[PDB]
Amino acid sequence: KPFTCLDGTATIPFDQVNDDYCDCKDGSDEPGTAACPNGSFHCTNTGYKPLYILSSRVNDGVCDCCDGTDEYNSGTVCENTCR
Amino acid sequence: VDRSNFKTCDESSFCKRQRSIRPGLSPYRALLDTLQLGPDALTVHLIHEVTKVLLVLELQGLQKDMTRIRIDELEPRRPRYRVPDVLVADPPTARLSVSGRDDNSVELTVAEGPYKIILTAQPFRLDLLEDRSLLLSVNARGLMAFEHQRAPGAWEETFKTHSDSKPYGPTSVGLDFSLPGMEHVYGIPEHADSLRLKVTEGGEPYRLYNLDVFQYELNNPMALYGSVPVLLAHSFHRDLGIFWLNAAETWVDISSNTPQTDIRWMSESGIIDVFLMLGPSVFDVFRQYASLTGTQALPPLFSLGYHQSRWNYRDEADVLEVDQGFDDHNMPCDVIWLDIEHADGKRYFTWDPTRFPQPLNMLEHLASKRRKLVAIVDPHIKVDSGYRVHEELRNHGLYVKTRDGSDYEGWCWPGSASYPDFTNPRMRAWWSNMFSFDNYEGSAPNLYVWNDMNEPSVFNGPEVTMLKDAVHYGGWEHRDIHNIYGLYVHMATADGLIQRSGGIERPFVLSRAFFSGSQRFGAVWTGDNTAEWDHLKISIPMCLSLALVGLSFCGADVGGFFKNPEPELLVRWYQMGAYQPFFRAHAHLDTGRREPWLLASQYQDAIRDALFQRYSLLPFWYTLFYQAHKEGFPVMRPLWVQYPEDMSTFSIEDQFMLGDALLIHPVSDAGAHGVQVYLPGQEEVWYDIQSYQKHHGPQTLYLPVTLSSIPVFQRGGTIVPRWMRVRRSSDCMKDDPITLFVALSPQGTAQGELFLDDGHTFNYQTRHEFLLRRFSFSGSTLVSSSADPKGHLETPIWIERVVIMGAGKPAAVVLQTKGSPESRLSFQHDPETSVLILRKPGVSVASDWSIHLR
Ligand SMILES: O=[N+]([O-])c1cc(-n2cnnn2)ccc1NCCCCCCN[C@H]1C[C@](O)(CO)[C@@H](O)[C@H](O)[C@H]1O
Ligand SMILES: [Ca+2]
Ligand SMILES: [Ca+2]
Repeated sequence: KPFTCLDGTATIPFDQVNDDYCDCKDGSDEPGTAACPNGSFHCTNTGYKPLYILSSRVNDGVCDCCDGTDEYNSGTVCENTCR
Repeated sequence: VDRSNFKTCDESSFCKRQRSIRPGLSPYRALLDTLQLGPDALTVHLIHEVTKVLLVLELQGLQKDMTRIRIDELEPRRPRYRVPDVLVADPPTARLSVSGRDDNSVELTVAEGPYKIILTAQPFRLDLLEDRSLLLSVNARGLMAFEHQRAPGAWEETFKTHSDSKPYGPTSVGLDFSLPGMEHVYGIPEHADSLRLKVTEGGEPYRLYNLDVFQYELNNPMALYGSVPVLLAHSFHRDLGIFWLNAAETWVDISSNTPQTDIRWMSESGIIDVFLMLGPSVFDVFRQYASLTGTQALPPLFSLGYHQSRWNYRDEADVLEVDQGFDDHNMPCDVIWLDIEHADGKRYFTWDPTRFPQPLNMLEHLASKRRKLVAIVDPHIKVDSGYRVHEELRNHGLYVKTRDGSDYEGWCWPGSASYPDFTNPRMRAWWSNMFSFDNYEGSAPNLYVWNDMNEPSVFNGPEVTMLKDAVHYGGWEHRDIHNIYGLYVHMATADGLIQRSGGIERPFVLSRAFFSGSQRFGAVWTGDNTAEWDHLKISIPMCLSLALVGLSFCGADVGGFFKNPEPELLVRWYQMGAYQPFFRAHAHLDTGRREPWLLASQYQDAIRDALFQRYSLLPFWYTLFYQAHKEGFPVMRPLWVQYPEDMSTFSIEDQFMLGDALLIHPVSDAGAHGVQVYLPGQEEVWYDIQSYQKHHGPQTLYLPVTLSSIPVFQRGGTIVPRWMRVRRSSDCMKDDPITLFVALSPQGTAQGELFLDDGHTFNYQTRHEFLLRRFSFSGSTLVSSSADPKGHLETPIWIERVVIMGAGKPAAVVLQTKGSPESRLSFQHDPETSVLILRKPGVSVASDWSIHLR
């Protein structure tokens, strides 16, 4: 089954989901990367409130989520500070 | 501005003496019996027919089609000043040969031609030719004037309440130059005046004397903060440049005349030392001047981002609130600036113990946001026995002195203050060592420096600067060295930021005063401008005049330093500044806060849009500055530099180009509904980068604009690299993938370059750790190859997208790169705009690759 953009703009194979290139006008195909300019990254942030952050802040080297999940491939190692 | 504080030429005794000599029969003649022709120099005595004073002319042909003229006294009572530390090396010479001689003339050939020099004996005259074309004349109007040193307003001289003891009396030197065929001359910053220099016949000469001019006004020849004695002449047929290497107060007269321009230099002391740079193209002149005074220092990438400044941010919490404001309002910013109130009572290298008690922690918080900080360090030192800097400089005799041997004391920001003698190499070594992390306590690698008031500004001094008869290293007077004092401050500071890191990190230093060679040490800006529309307009000709003389890292305070700009003016200034090299918002102490998120949502969005465009273009800016660093070519360019034969561009100053690729015409009028954009070039096409509409040159296009419009056009035949993933700072972006924008020429071709490195070190030169890629399109193929193979870099940067303007719809797109199987790329095509988007090439930027459109 292929993926459908949440705005219906296109349909792409699921290998183009989180493939680090923006294919959906709403950014819905890259919830885990910094590829889309209008996308969002969800911090699950167990132990605190879960917040959404801009996709431009995934792997920017800055710790945005208290659980540190937004920095997984940047060289910055982020500690859990949700307490 | 209060003009009575500053001398006109009439109130300057040497300018009045020199300028009272009008064109006529020169009393100087060359004694051809004394002529001696050497390899590196021809020497011949000159004599004043009346005074019988004997001078020595040292004429040198130089490699790269340059001639150097030096004239000094034959038997001086005391040595005259020869400007040091400006020339990056001793210029390689070319041999002169005698190719003709009569009773009154000697013809000289440079190497084996085609450049010749004719020395006329009486009256003394020099003519420069390529073959039989006369290029330039020296002393053709007989304005040469050399005041010899007599026995120690001609002598003791007073201005207002300041007395110049003038122990050496009149020592001024002057010389004129004739430029046949030239009607347009440019350069000699810094002046709040038009790009094309005006004739001075009916008014004041252009003044070159580093001065602090409070609330300076526009379109007048008053001397501002910096002085670069370089004039460029441009015509349809050739390009020329004059480099008057003198550090004293200098006036420049320009007169028009078959069309011909005459240039006259008048300096207070020093020898006559002038370089003639013969082109023939303006890029030949750039290289010629760069070989003498060096090239623009490669800025660390972050300093090309957005700088947020004001006088002043209150304390650490304010700085951190500003930092958070940018992130909370989705606006990028690399550097926040700390003006003079961050220090302890304007004692530099210190921190205010209440408002900045823990500077290291503040710098650590900014480093966690991957942002920098800039702290101001001025070259005036408070007279204060509790101030360690003042005690060390006083105890070591490193201060400028008066004639009685005491340390000079003037008035500035901290009250009474002394001035380190930056012409003393021991003083500069001391200064550089003070920037070590152990001496400058509270500093960290992400702290950088701003040198201000280094004219030097002296509040109680004549014309708000240092007395003429102050004494510097080696006994030289301040009048001898004035225009390089700021340069020495810039240099010692830039050296300090390099040495504190052990020689690894590239510096960033902003300087207000400057001279020839200041491009080697960082950035400059046009000082205290005003929040008015005309000051927005004049930022273009002022930074263009600096670009033409080597200073590419130029900018003006965004929004204006004085007064409060209306919201629309602030928006238009961010759009203007976003396309200028040094991009900093700055503001006076009594202005309202104007951080970009404090405006209404409509103005915030247009300012954010402008910031995104600047950050997206960082790879393009970085490459232009690498080209300036290696070749000496300016980043910001007048339209005539790219179109030397389109005489309708010779005076344009509401429009400019970045490299050869982008033509910029910012909106600079309140309530404007359109701009007149001149798109030059025969057989040339231009793409509106916002609508992708293609326009054929030459034409004047009326383009409607809104508040969010920045009229920008890409030239056909260029490839512009961008980072389309805008983050909060450039450090966050420097490993992100590149998007290539290909604007096809009418022949279906394009080309461009891309430079990459670590972004902040000298590893590119000491380890050759960099990439220089060439991108080229022709036929139906886009090819990436190495433009410099010695450069290798470990980088994850890849090509995520290619945008082709002016292309038809292909049947298939094929990518090949070594080490990989042939790949098929999907694509999108807009038939109305002829734009082709290639999806995810996915190839490393360090790899050779080629994309074919079948
Ligand atoms: O007549 N007066 O108003 C006047 C008289 C006296 N005198 C005292 N004793 N005698 N005279 C002293 C001052 C003034 N002017 C008041 C302020 C305007 C000067 C601005 C200088 N601008 C530079 C410095 C800085 O303002 C902060 O470092 C930077 O922000 C900026 O970027 C720099 O260019
Ligand atoms: Ca995708
Ligand atoms: Ca992050």
